[PDB]
Amino acid sequence: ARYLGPKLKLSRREGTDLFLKSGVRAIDTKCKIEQAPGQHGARKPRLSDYGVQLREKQKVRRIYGVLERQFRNYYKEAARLKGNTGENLLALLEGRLDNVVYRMGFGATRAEARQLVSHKAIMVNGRVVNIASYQVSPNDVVSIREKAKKQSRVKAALELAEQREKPTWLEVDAGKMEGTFKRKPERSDLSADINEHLIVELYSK
Amino acid sequence: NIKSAKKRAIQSEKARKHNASRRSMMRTFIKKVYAAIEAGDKAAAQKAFNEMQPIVDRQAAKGLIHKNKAARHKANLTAQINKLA
Amino acid sequence: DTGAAAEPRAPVVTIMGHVDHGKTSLLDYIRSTKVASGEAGGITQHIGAYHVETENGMITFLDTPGHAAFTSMRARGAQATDIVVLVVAADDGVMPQTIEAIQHAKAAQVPVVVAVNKIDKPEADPDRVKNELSQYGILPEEWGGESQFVHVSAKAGTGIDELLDAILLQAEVLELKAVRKGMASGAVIESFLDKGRGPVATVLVREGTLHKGDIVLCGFEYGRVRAMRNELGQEVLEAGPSIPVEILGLSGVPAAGDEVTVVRDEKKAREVALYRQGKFREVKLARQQKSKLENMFANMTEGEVHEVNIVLKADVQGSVEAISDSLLKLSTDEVKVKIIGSGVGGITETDATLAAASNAILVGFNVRADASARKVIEAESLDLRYYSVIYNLIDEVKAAMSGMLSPELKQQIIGLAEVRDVFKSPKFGAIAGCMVTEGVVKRHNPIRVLRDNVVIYEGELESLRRFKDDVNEVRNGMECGIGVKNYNDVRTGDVIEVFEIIEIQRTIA
RNA sequence: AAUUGAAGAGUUUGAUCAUGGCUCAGAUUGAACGCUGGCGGCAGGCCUAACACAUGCAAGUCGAACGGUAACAGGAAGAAGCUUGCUUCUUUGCUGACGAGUGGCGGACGGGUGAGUAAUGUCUGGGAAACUGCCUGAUGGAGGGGGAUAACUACUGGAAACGGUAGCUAAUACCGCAUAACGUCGCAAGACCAAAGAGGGGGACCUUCGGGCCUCUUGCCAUCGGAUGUGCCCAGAUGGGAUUAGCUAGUAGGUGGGGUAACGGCUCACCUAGGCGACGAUCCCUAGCUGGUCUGAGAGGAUGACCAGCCACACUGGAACUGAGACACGGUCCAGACUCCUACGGGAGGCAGCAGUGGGGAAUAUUGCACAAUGGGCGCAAGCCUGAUGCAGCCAUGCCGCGUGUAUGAAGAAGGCCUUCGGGUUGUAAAGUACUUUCAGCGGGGAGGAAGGGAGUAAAGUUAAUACCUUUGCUCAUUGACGUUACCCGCAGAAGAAGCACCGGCUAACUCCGUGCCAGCAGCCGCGGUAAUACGGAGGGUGCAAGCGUUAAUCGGAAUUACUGGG
Repeated sequence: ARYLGPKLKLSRREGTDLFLKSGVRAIDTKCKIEQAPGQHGARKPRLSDYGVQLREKQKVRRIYGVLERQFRNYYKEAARLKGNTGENLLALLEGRLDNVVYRMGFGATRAEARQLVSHKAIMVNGRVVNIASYQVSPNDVVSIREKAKKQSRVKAALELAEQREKPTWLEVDAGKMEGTFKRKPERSDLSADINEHLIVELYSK
Repeated sequence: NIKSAKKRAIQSEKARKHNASRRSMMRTFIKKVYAAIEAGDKAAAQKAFNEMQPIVDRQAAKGLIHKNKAARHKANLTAQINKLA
Repeated sequence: DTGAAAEPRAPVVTIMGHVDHGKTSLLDYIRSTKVASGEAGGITQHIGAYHVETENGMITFLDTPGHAAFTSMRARGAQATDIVVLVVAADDGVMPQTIEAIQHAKAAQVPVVVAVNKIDKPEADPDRVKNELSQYGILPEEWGGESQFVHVSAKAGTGIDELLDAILLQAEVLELKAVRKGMASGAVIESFLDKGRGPVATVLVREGTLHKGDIVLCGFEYGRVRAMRNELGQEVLEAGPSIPVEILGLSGVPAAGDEVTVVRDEKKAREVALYRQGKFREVKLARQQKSKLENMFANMTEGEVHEVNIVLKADVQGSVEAISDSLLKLSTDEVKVKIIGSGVGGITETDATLAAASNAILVGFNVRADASARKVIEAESLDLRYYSVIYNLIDEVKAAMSGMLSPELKQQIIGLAEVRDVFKSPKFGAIAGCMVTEGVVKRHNPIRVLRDNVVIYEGELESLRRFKDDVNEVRNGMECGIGVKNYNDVRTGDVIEVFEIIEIQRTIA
């Protein structure tokens, strides 16, 4: 499953941070940001049409934290759906439980959010769920559980939770450690960051 | 063979020898009916017909000679004798 | 002792010895079973273990021939057991074969008790045997450190009562404390193949209670035990700490003369077995490297090359490894004999296929052909032998090597002839008139045309003419003519030596 | 709510444009090999010799059809040694039963296999001259008698298997007679064909005091029906080959006899001389098929294990019996091949049932547990049987989930690697610090799969009978094979858990060292003859993950047999 390597090596290769650190430092300081991803890596910015397709695929997978077979499963699922396939792709990517935990700011990083879903702390509609790849649906209340709520793990997160993005495709509390998913994410929420019209093309190469 | 169906083995043989004896009497009588039909004595044909009718239905009720065969026999052997008579 | 509830085991006893010293007979007298040494080959050609019917106690017995091929087998029958007994004749003296069987007892460091085994015979002398073994470091009775001697009769067959008491007494004097309620372990006596029951092995268990459900690891062999089967009584579920029991249902044939140990789990004993297969691959790469660096060559150094190949399957796996060594022992350098593809058990399709591919004699010991071997044999009828005794096998491989051997050596004159008066002919160029001075001249034999110890010209006698006609043979004092194709080289007073060549057919020994 | 579906690249030349093959990126598999592998869920797992097989198990069941005591469990009587009232031991079917045996039904189902089989088969759509166990609705009978016989006894042959001689004895077994339309056959008159009892309990009459007899339940029989099941027939479709072009005597048709449950050359006798054939007969080679699966934008192609329907087969070859149903996978007979045992005279066997073994092959699994559940066989039920089925074991084979830590951390540590020796990189990675403990590891708790059935009660219905039994309620005992179940709670401590291919162009990702047209790489065009981005090694990099890669296999790309869609 999980990556288990130097986080910044992905960030230099992909060409911007994936938010795998706190944000106090290290988007400009510790990182060597886009300077060179490896030893000879200073000396090239040129790239092919397959490589720009693969790089955004890798960017999206390295954001959402999913492997090629699982990511292919989301692409196939987006394909059978009516409505836009790229939009339902990004909807399936955004629809993850560990991703909603990252949006609520309960985990500071996506990896800490996945740690928090793994460790049995999360409740959805009063069910507990250990599975990282659970999907959060319309009118799903979501919370960190009462028993051992708001430990030093969650508490450290909540400070940088106070003032980053905080958008409207979730309802956010973070006082009693909960949230409510009402509206879905929509196109204007997350487009242009990703070349999505390109990414949907690539599997027919 | 190996299992206890040595009982069913002796059961079919005894019933076979029983049925064969009645089938033998059934056929010897039906040929001695058809003898009279070949002979063309219409009274001795009808007398032999009057002999076979109880026996043919009696075997039909026992079932070994079988029902619709027995009825087709009484029909067929009628059709020659009631040309002769 | 794992269970710590140890109690004396009943004794495991081995016998070594040779050439009807009562040698089969003693065991049959002890079991009171009246086999009466009636089996093929005079005395046995393989190992066996028997747990025996006796009083006051119970005892197990192991037997193997000590003969020349069986050096590891007699070592493996020696090295496991609690007590060794060494049989010796009462007739006169101790054989050079017996002191070697003493050496297998001493090198394995087991205490030993002995018996004079034919004392009722009229020309027997037990004291002679006692004195002759008082010339050796065998621990002789009284004059030496006392391996006890017993005087009893097994060749004739008269008890033996005393010997049974002596064997029990040595086992009582020894400390035989053993776990009876814990875990099971032991060694494999002899292994063979059954064609309805699978690969099987007769395994003596040292440590008590081999159970019905146990997982076993013997060397590279693994499994859970399906059932256990014995000759004293057919159906065995939980075993003793001193008894041979047949095991059945295994991956391949487990090696004779080494250790079986019960184990925690089946999955782990796959992983060990696959490590041991890696070890057999280490022994494979060792045997692959060795042959090239021993003499440079892949096989034969010198140009006079001859070999014999054989394909061998013995029924018993301890036997196949021992007698194959004895068939590679007897070889000379000139004709080399080698095994290719040693088998265990019945001849099969692929075994016959190896000797079809590369020419070899296909032999099997008590082993015989099966249907899928027969299918190859009926197509190409290779040299197929299923056998009687190992001595005749060792003779017939030697006979095959002897037939293989290059045959001729002798070069001896038939005749000497003098040349005079050359003629010329379109048949052969020149025609040397000749007069045969000594011996006989025959139509086709090698010739040496020589003057004063040099060979002037060389050949095979081409044309023998007398007077005016070609003839089959000519004898000394007679005018002849001869000419050879591309001979134009006549000098008068040169001499032809015609010579006979005679085969000998060397025989390997 | 149900039409969002189709890509190209490399490579012939000095260079170009065409034609045109070859090759690759894709998806997929009952896979193998190679290297490496922590846990879990679900699915799947001999496609080779229709080659042969050790040992165990795979359907029997009713005493409520019947003689019976061979069981052995009680009871009683009696005979006896006493414990002196009870133990004991011979009788006894009295009684809960129940082997061998007799009779009935089940054994024709399920399960396994793909040899033969190119249509007689299969699939679809139609049909007429037919039968159809058990199981249900309807209308009526269920009268009266008789003879055997196995078992069992007494003899007797056998090594064993397996028997022989003579008597005795019952039945829902067997056989006569009576009785018989709405049935069969006939135009009708008429002729003729069935029976069996068993079980529970009870007032009355009475009994050779056994039960007669009543009443209830069930079985037996005939007939008209049901639904089911199967046989039969016809049309069309359903592999390949013209270097297979001629093929058919019961062949094709008629009549009559005979035959089947029934149509019928089904089979005879006799009569006539036709039939089939370019819309591919016949012959040969080759093959189980379909609903479907896989691929494909679609059209198409390949494929038919898994799953289900159907067909065919059961050591090789053939025939019939029994029975409703078989020309019978664990029935029978005979013939054949072959295998075994033996006292040698004479006898025995068919794992393509489940396990399991030899052999084969690259290669496909545990000689497990249980009738707890579902569905069956028999039975009235209990009950018994169930290798069907429910489960477990084994295998990274496939699919899918999850982990192998998280946050901070510059002095951007040493080392490694490169280095115009200025530095750069490996690399916030490590180290260090601050945290969390899923899943494992360990100790505790605990659904559902169990509804029923059994036993006891009550009502209601029934009956001459508060009986007695069933139905319908109630109540109490219970019923888990898997099972250390799923699932939940508590504890310690980052502890136990990452590898594999590839980096010249194709194709994402680069230098140095060694070797030196050698050794080797290669899927394709191609690299190497001392400065190799293509070999070997290292460093670096990229892809992918408990798998990774190679190989084999099929479709794709291939509008490269072109209907859609070519010259």
